[PDB]
Amino acid sequence: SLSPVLLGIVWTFLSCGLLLILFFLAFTIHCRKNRIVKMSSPNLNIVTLLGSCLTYSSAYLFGIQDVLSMETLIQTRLSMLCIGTSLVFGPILGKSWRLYKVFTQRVPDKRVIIKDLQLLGLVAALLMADVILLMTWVLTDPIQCLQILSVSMTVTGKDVSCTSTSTHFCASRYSDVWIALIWGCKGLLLLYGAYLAGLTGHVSSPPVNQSLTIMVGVNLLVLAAGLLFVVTRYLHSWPNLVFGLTSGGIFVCTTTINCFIFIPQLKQWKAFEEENQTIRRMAKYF
Amino acid sequence: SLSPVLLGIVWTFLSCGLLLILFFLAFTIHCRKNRIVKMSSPNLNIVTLLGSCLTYSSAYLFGIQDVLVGSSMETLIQTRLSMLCIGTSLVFGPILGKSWRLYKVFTQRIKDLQLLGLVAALLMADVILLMTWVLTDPIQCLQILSVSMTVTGKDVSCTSTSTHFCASRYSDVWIALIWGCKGLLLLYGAYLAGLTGHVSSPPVNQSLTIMVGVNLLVLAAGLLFVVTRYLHSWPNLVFGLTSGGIFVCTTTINCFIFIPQLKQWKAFEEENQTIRR
Amino acid sequence: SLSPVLLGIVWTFLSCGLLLILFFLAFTIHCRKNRIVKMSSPNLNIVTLLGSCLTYSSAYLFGIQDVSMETLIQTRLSMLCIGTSLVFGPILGKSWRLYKVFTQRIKDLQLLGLVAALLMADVILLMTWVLTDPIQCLQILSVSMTVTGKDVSCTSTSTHFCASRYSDVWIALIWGCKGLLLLYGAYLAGLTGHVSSPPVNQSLTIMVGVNLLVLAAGLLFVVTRYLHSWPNLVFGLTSGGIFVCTTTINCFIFIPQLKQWKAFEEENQTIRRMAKYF
Amino acid sequence: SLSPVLLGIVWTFLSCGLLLILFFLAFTIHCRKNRIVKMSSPNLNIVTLLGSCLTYSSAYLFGIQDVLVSMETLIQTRLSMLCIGTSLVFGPILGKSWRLYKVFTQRKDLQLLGLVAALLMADVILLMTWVLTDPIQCLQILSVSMTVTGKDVSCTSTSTHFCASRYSDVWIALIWGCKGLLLLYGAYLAGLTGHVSSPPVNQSLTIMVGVNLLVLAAGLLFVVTRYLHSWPNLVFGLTSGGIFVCTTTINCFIFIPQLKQWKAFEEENQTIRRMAKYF
Ligand SMILES: CCCCCC/C=C/CCCCCCCC(=O)OC[C@H](COP(=O)([O-])OCC[N+](C)(C)C)OC(=O)CCCCCCCCCCCCCCCCC
Ligand SMILES: CCCCCC/C=C/CCCCCCCC(=O)OC[C@H](COP(=O)([O-])OCC[N+](C)(C)C)OC(=O)CCCCCCCCCCCCCCCCC
Ligand SMILES: CCCCCC/C=C/CCCCCCCC(=O)OC[C@H](COP(=O)([O-])OCC[N+](C)(C)C)OC(=O)CCCCCCCCCCCCCCCCC
Ligand SMILES: CCCCCC/C=C/CCCCCCCC(=O)OC[C@H](COP(=O)([O-])OCC[N+](C)(C)C)OC(=O)CCCCCCCCCCCCCCCCC
Repeated sequence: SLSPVLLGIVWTFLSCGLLLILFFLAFTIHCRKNRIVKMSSPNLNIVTLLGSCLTYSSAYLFGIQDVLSMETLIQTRLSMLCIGTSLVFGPILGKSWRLYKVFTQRVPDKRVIIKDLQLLGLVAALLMADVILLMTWVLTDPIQCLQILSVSMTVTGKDVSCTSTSTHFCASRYSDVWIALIWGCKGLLLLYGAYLAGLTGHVSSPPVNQSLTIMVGVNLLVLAAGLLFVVTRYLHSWPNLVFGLTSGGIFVCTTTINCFIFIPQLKQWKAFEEENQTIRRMAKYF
Repeated sequence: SLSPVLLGIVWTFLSCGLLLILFFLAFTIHCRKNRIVKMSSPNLNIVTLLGSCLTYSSAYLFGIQDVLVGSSMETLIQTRLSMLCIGTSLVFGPILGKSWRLYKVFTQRIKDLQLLGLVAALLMADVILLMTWVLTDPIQCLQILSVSMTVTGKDVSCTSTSTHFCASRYSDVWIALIWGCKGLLLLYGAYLAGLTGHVSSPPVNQSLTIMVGVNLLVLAAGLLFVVTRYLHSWPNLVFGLTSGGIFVCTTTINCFIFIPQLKQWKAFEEENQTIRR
Repeated sequence: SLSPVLLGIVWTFLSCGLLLILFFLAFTIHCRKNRIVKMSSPNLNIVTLLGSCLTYSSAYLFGIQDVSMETLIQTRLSMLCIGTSLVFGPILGKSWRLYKVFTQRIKDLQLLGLVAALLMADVILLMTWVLTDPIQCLQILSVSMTVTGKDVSCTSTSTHFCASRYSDVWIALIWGCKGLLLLYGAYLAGLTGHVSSPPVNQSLTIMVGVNLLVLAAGLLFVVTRYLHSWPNLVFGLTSGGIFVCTTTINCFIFIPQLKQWKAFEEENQTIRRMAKYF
Repeated sequence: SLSPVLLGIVWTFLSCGLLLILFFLAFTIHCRKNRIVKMSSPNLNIVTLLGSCLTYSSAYLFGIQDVLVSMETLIQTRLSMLCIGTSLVFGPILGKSWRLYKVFTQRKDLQLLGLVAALLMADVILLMTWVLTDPIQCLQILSVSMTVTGKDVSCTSTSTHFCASRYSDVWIALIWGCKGLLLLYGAYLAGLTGHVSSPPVNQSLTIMVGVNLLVLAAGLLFVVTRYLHSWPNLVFGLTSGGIFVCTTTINCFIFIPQLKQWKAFEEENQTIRRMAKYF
């Protein structure tokens, strides 16, 4: 079905990205008490990294074809993408909202319980929205792999033509409804994320400020989703191209998001440790 | 197939919206030199007014069936969709330009010419996409009658459907292109609205207008995409929903732009009258 | 020459102020690790409370009259200068750190080093004041014949005062350096204006403190210079000005922390009550 | 009395500064409708320049000595001119900063003129109270003082003639105090508008430089006037130099960016005009 060379290349790239995510997770857990890591949100960074792992896993699953049960495979690979995107992007919006609310306090500080509940609601409520949409899609209009043989007798204003096509595709009866819903909810939450990124545009440094990561992420996500919807819909007779493009889009988006989140943490951690070592040796020498 | 009552109600609502648009245009052209109107960029508002009237015109065009005088339904669909696209571009360009100017003035301080040039570039992108859509494949209407046997691996069903629709061969690709470029524009507009957050008063600060407009645009566009895709056997429902969405979005955006200007103008003039006496 | 009643009232007020300062010190030492206290730089608040203690001690020292007197006056004036520098340094450091983290991002050691340089400026000025010319007390008796060009008047005055030969130069120096510091502090308070909550944003406290500081310094300079034949008035006004300024600044620093802490632990207690109920 | 060379040099420098103020006034009035000038506050800049003129005029008066043998009113008017000139220089800048802060924090020249009118009325009532209650008197006193320490005794013979007020330090502390409170609020305003716009519109740097230079100059000149009355040339030169430096620095910081951004605008206009002529 799919060429072994493309499968090997995609598997290698996905495994390398997964190893990078594991290294970031190890850095976050081990250096959790460090000032550079602590001034970030390591507990939210964990959720982002689990979402990244889910996205890479779904990218792996996209390569299985003509093996399985196929309806459940498509349903679970797509649900994994949706939940992974929610888990990747919710924490970043929560961090931006926290940074915005910290630096715009007033006399009516409200209550810390309400602030914590709103922070939890900018993540868990989004995840629950995706969960209920996926449950409604699965229970109401599940993906069905059906084969149609059909003869079509179309006619234009003056020309008559006849076609006879047989195809084997897996999709829902009302697939565009669920597409418009999930695309729509993600787009509204990402518009609010862009608003939050703008509101906190120059409020702190890239390790704490998350405006650039949000903007790059939303733009890349819109581009990748727009491309992949179209190529999956129309270039269904190009299995290698569709698989490679889907894996590449998922890989690029996840890797760019995580690199933008974590590379500055590593840079400032190295700088802080170098400063500490310099002062330690200067004190020891004297 | 369109009920006269729905047509009458929709026409009256769109006419009232157009009269509101013309009132705002007269207000912003007559009272150009006033401080309240002048500080809100009266020249850039003309483009928004023209885009709004173009969108209302497209909403009118959505309500006629068959042919005008022996004409082509293809041309009607193409022209109303392109009118809607150009109108939304012209509505949302000036607001983003005003927000960008406010941001740049706030941060290490832009004439109207540069903003109009950026809006013109946006319009050129939309025009290029519309032109390549029209030339690469038109929206030709086809009569599709066919018989298909469905084999799910457990049951066999035969159906005979005679369907007529006006669409492109690859219509989802053009949908993806137009929606995607508009969505990138809206993402940058939301970023700009956040950047100019609580930077001035609402007459000068066009930040709530952007956030209301982008959300209304996304919601209406998704709803109407789905409804047109699937509920094509409900011409009255499709027409009413499309006209209602266009009217609601355009009127909300224009009111959010112009009600602060009008009330601040009234307050300023009343204060001047009190001072003079 | 000072009434016992005024002495007792002033000492009771200063002792209550010291008790309040010690209560704030206990609160900020015990509740070091709390979020509300930790986000308000508990290490830089110790320096402010120490400076407040020095200022209250100098206010106490202002009330003893007879017994050398030069060492007493120099001691209390230098204590006041050191205490006010220690009070106002940490607030400026906190505002500077808030500005730096807000504007494209500072350890406590760097801020304490800046405060140490600020203190060293005052130490240098006080040392050169004490060594160049001390505050020796002289009994001056003289006969003066005034000729204004239209009338002739004669007066004989026997006056005693403790001052330096060039006292206004040292005044203008100390006042000038403190005023430059206060102007930069007001600039910092403006920069970090409506940037965070009161316990973190030390902006109203800076403005109130500098305004009260200028007012009290001007009033007490004039009163000491001219109303020297009113010992009770001078003592009461000096002690009251010191007490009012110090107490106002420290209350503005610490009362927001106390109420936010009370709200925080009230919320925690409600959470624990809900957990126990289920 | 005073050396002719120092008098000539000080008069030359003050005249050059006054001509610079006149040039700035001509530029402000002539190009009052220009966009760069209009987005500034030319009506308030006129008040600043008039205050600068008063401050430059008082420096000339500080050089008149041993001529009006009349000397009390000369000192009173030269000092009142300084106080009013400082008020008129610094009030408009604070008003511009406050207007900029209020425009960009929302939920007009007449109002700012009223505010600076109140600011000047404060100085007017202080100066009137000083003149009416405790005016300057030029008095000559001869006296002998028997200074005795704890163990040492000495006698001195002093005969001096100085023009000063009886409670001079009271009025000093008052005027210094009110000015210092206004300068503290001005520094607060400069902080509030720290990075709100460009230097032509933003006035934070000019405010901070002005308040620092003003405090430093006033502190120096108080001490040298008090303790170096036997150095007439030194005190005259230092007072004139401080006044000149403060006024010139403040006015340059206000107006040089306007000239820069006006010349750049005119150059752009000329370039586009030439391009239009080409096509
Ligand atoms: C941070 C990293 C994560 C981001 C990765 C972005 C990559 C997305 C690629 C997956 C999307 C293309 C696949 C479409 C569905 C498909 O395979 O067809 C089966 C079918 C549709 O098939 P079909 O319609 O494409 O082909 C049949 C054509 N026919 C003519 C018959 C209709 O899927 C569905 O029925 C819809 C299920 C929706 C579930 C959610 C999809 C996954 C969500 C992941 C993106 C969400 C986040 C981004 C949103 C956008 C930004 C606001
Ligand atoms: C501020 C006011 C502006 C907001 C108004 C929002 C209202 C939109 C309603 C019109 C859109 C639905 C109609 C879709 C096309 C149609 O009718 O079918 C003909 C066809 C599609 O037909 P079809 O697919 O819908 O039905 C046939 C089904 N079949 C199975 C055969 C495929 O149109 C096209 O081919 C695509 C043309 C693209 C041109 C652009 C459309 C106008 C753009 C206006 C919105 C852009 C701005 C907002 C975007 C959202 C934010 C990112
Ligand atoms: C936060 C709490 C701190 C604020 C408390 C404010 C209270 C200040 C009261 C003390 C100042 C008045 C006493 C003056 C000296 C005196 O007593 O006479 C002895 C003498 C002067 O005597 P005399 O000149 O006043 O009387 C003699 C008159 N005769 C005619 C002879 C000249 O002292 C000196 O010689 C100068 C000593 C300078 C040392 C520094 C003084 C203490 C500084 C404390 C304030 C600094 C911070 C604020 C600065 C202002 C804002 C920028
Ligand atoms: C922006 C441009 C303006 C800035 C120019 C700054 C320069 C100031 C120099 C003038 C001040 C020194 C002269 C003092 C008075 C004098 O000459 O002696 C006669 C006398 C004092 O004499 P004497 O005490 O110096 O000498 C006699 C000594 N004896 C022992 C006898 C007392 O003046 C007075 O009586 C007081 C009158 C007060 C009127 C106001 C003075 C002018 C105000 C100008 C500055 C205001 C703005 C800055 C304020 C500070 C910042 C917050």
